[PDB]
Amino acid sequence: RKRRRHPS
Amino acid sequence: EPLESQYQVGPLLGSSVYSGIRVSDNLPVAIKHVEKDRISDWGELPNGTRVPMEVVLLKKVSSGFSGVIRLLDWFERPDSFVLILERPEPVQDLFDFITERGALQEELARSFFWQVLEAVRHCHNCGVLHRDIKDENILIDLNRGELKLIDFGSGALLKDTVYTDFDGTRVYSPPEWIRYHRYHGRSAAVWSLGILLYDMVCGDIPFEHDEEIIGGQVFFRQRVSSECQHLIRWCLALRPSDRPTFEEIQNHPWMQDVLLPQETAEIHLH
Ligand SMILES: NCCCNC(=O)c1ccc(-c2cccc3sc(C(=O)O)cc23)s1
Repeated sequence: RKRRRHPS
Repeated sequence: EPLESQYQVGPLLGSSVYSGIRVSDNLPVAIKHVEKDRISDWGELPNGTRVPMEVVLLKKVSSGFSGVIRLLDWFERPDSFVLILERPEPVQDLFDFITERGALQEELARSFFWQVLEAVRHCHNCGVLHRDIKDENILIDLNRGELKLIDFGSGALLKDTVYTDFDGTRVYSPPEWIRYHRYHGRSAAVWSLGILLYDMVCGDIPFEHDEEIIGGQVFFRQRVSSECQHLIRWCLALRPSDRPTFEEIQNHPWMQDVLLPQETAEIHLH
């Protein structure tokens, strides 16, 4: 449960 | 007319995008650099000039409706293209805003989601499919309470036929993409808008892994109204044809009595 950015 | 004279270049923002200012009137701009060697999709302008699809897509949506960051100018260089974009200040991206605020009040989420819906309808009406709708690709103008879409670099011309390529964010991509490497534009957009709405009212996206995406199970970690849970589950229907239209989303009972952008700023941002 770590909120994180996700690459595109 | 050289780029180096028309604009004053400040510090980085992320990546390769720089803060900048247009000299002819001190307008805040963003200056985005793209390496020619990293571009996959190339369009043509009327001129015939071979450009990145991103420039083609930005020109089609930059018509004056303010729900998209507008391309103000662009330039070609030997190994790169340079995009001049508008820069609201003060500004925060929706990813950082949700990270700091946690789960949003439904009233705020309703205003934000509504504006994203109007912006995506705008793109569709202009023949553009964004293909990377997520909190990271949404800027909040904190004084005006206006949301603005950014990064059309995974974008495409909107078609009614099947897509078999995708360079967008995997955790916002629909089950049909995970399973079959196929999707239709509208139906995939509605899936990603389901992920975004969950993100807003629960404080993070619902799915991290392929199994969860194809699983067809949405657990609420946060108190969310029955009407909001119903809309989210409808956008996250496993069968594309079971997903709502943009019309059905905006006619949904949860979507009624939306705040104006200024109201939203006064109550929630100022
Ligand atoms: N080439 C691969 C990299 C892809 N990156 C992009 O497309 C962009 C990154 C952010 C953009 C942006 C655009 C306009 C204004 C502002 S202000 C602001 C902020 O974070 O504060 C950022 C922006 S566009």
